[PDB]
Amino acid sequence: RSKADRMAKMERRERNRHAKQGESDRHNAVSLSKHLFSGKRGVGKTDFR
Amino acid sequence: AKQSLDVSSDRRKARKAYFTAPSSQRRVLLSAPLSKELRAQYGIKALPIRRDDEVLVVRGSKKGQEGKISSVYRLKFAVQVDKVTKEKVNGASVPINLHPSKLVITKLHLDKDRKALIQRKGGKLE
Amino acid sequence: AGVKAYELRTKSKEQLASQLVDLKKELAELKVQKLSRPSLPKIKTVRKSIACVLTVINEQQREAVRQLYKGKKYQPKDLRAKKTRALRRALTKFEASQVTEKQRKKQIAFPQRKYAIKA
Amino acid sequence: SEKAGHQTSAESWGTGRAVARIPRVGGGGTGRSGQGAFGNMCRGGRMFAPTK
Amino acid sequence: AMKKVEDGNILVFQVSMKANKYQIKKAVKELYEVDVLKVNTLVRPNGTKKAYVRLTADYDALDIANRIGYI
Amino acid sequence: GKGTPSFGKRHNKSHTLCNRCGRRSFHVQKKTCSSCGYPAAKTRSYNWGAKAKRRHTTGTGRMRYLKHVSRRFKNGFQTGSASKA
Amino acid sequence: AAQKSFRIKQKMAKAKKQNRPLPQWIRLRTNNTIRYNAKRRNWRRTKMNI
RNA sequence: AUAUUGGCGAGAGACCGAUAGCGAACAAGUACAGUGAUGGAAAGAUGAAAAGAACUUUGAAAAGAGAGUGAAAAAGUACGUGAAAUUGUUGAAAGGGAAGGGCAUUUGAUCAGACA
RNA sequence: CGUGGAGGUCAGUGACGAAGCCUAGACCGUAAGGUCGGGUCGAACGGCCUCUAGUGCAGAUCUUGGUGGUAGUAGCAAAUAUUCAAAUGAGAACUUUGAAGACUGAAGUGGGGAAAGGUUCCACGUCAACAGCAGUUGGACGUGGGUUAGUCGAUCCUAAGAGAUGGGGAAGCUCCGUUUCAAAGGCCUGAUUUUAUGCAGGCCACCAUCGAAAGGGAAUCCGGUUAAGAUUCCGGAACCUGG
RNA sequence: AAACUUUCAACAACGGAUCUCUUGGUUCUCGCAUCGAUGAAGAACGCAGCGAAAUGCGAUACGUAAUGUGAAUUGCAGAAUUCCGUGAAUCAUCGAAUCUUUGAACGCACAUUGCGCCCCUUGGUAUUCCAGGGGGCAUGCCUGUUUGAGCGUCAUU
Repeated sequence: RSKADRMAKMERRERNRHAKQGESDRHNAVSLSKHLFSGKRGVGKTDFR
Repeated sequence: AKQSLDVSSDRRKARKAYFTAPSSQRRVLLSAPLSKELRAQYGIKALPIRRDDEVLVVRGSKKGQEGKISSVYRLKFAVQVDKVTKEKVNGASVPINLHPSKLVITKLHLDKDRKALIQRKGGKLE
Repeated sequence: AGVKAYELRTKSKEQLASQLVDLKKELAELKVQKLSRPSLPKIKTVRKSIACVLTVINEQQREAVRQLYKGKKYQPKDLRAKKTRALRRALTKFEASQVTEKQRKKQIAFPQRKYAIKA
Repeated sequence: SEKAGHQTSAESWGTGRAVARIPRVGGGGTGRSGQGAFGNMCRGGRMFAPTK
Repeated sequence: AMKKVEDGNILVFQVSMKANKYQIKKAVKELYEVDVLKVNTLVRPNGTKKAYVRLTADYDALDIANRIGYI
Repeated sequence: GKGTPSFGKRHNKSHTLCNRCGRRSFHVQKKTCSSCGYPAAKTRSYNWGAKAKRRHTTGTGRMRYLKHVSRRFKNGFQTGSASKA
Repeated sequence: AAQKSFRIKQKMAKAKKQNRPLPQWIRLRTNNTIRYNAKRRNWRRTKMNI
């Protein structure tokens, strides 16, 4: 069991460095979001406040 | 060399056929040769290893030690000879896995089906 | 262990029925002991023994019906050959080998003669 | 392969101050979305002059 | 569940999904030779069916629990 | 008013579980399934969707029947049993 | 929604029984490449979409 | 006779060798996003064998320090080789509103060749 | 001159250390570059004569991955507010109990529900990660426990509307249409004594089905009880439909 | 003079390039013809002594019967006859069976685990009411049977 319980701690490390709050946090970061960078904003109605 | 069309000479085929072979085909691969005592006796070079045979290691650090097989561990392509172990630091004992091509059989454990196998491959047995 | 295949085939229909109910009384009891004990490996063997009885009882009832319809046309659909769909919907060996009466006079008259060119 | 590299549905975004002109993978949420494709320089893109 | 054996005179079983209140009432009356006053059933959240089986007043649930074994 | 305050109003499901493909693509008011074409007789597929086919062709499932046909052919669709030689 | 259909409920029961970590003894097998339950779900993080 | 980027069983390559090669060498059309049509990744390598570090001693513990297994822990489940950006410590050196470069020599440090 | 593979050749080098990497140590070539020593590491790699190409990068607002300066800085300031002892603990501005101080003030920071979420509900253990400070605590993590119905709902009916069949269009996937140019289908008693229902013979013309957990609608209330459940279990007392 | 800034080496970091690997891909050749109303392809839920997934399978549920080989399986347990043999195994082969709820989907119906009718049979003082068990009830078309329909029409009484 202590052989098996230490293998839970060995396999947990990679998710802790990425600050995953579980073994079930698989929220994926989009590399480049479309609304941030694709636009040209001139006189008129604009894309935000 | 190769003179047939069904046989393969490809490296990627031969490893994959080895690593995913089922247990009945692992039996023929885990075979051990007989000693020059028994080769003169029965008249047969090699046999598949069995659980209850007696054997002598001939290559490795454990050369010169002999003992009965405990169990043929086909899933690791290995054999665990009894009385050949490493004791751990805490007194516990761990068997050492051996490959049976480096073994030499000195005594055979004969069943009915092993006799007919010796008859099949040309043996004299008695 | 458990029950054997060939031993149950010699038994009768009344005994293969009473074999099975006594097995299911055991499998009821071993599911009770499964919660008290942590691990109970015996319950595998009594489970396959119930399946070995049901194969033999099904077989003796099916080989009865085959000899019931033996030598009589229109046996039921699960008892026929399974072969495949497109081969059951096809011409039989008699019907494809049928040939009209005009050809049959011709093949008698002029078969492919066997010859050779050497001399 | 004749279709290797073209199993993507990218489209270019336009001309901004802070981004290039390569067609990018549409949609969002996987991490492949927003990466370059269909170019010889892109990761996961086809090569130049596919050998026939 | 063992609280419900003593006070309410109620046995608790896990039952196959396809059964209804008529078939459970017939099966318990067959296996155990015990009359049933009323059966109440629920589906568990893990996907199996529970069944609260209240016996009659003539029959005691403590004595049947020794024969099957659980207590 | 069109951005984040109107996203609070989204709580009526358009689509539900389909009976055929299990896909959650069954439009309720249309009473049809957008992914697998149900209740029409044929499975919805198109040649413009190349990746649409590879998710649902044969081989991706269990193949309860087709995994035995190549074996039953190789023997030759035989009956009876083995003779215990 | 506490007035649920059975088909909705039966998919909750399957998601409930998959909500577990990996067993400890599978760490000990031969040629174990499997480390963590990489399909682990949570009600807070990801909605399971019916 | 002829057609075949599908199915099934075979044999081969002056092809690619983990950002390459199919999207997928691994629980891959998986995880994940969208109401939906559809979109759609990342992720191979301890060693011959786990022999995966008993015990001792500090600390609440994680861990450290010794011991110890092994040919090697400069292979310790962050595991073969571990480059550069970037950072730490020691040592040398310079520095009045940038630094670095070119030609020539001093100064300090440093270094092979060579007479028999 | 250099790199990846190919045919030759040196019976080329190699676990006594092959490639790779580091090296203000040495030499050669004007240069692309080549050779040697030292340190690291552990298993294959060169010279020459030719052959072949997915063959040389600093730039493309290049592509994927990685790391900095800025910087221990901007910031962590709406919703009036916290304080003292004790226990628990290696540890307390933040956890638990008691004593104080306040606030939401019945169109509430209260008591339940519909969509929606799916075990968050409760207990036992317990803190590497998350809770932008902290943590002994949690909607976290680990293991288990927990939803009981003749009367509450669904199920039944129809609304706006969806939609088969008879048919007619359409090359065709399928579109029209809902009582339409259709031969569209059931129920009652008998006369019963082979027992099954012949038949006495009538009446009816309405002609799928889906559509409301807020409309229409057969019938239940109090008191107890659990770590978590109730108009559902227990005790007591009533009503309804089919028989 | 330190500190600080910058350059360089040593050792240590951050990071995963290089070299060496390989159960995968790619391309060419060679042979072969075999899905389904006897219920397929797909889908949902279930099953292991200890499994979440892949893989396997269907209430006979990581399988059963048949055949071959002839002693394992393995992470722990367990069982010891199952070891000179009608016999181990996650073996191989495969000709006999099972095959939940679905799906062309087939009694009507579906956002309902909704609702009928028929036959045989068992239990409730039961041809009618309720329940349990087994087998049934789609449409288009063909050949044939059986009962019919129409001054469409022929003899006849």
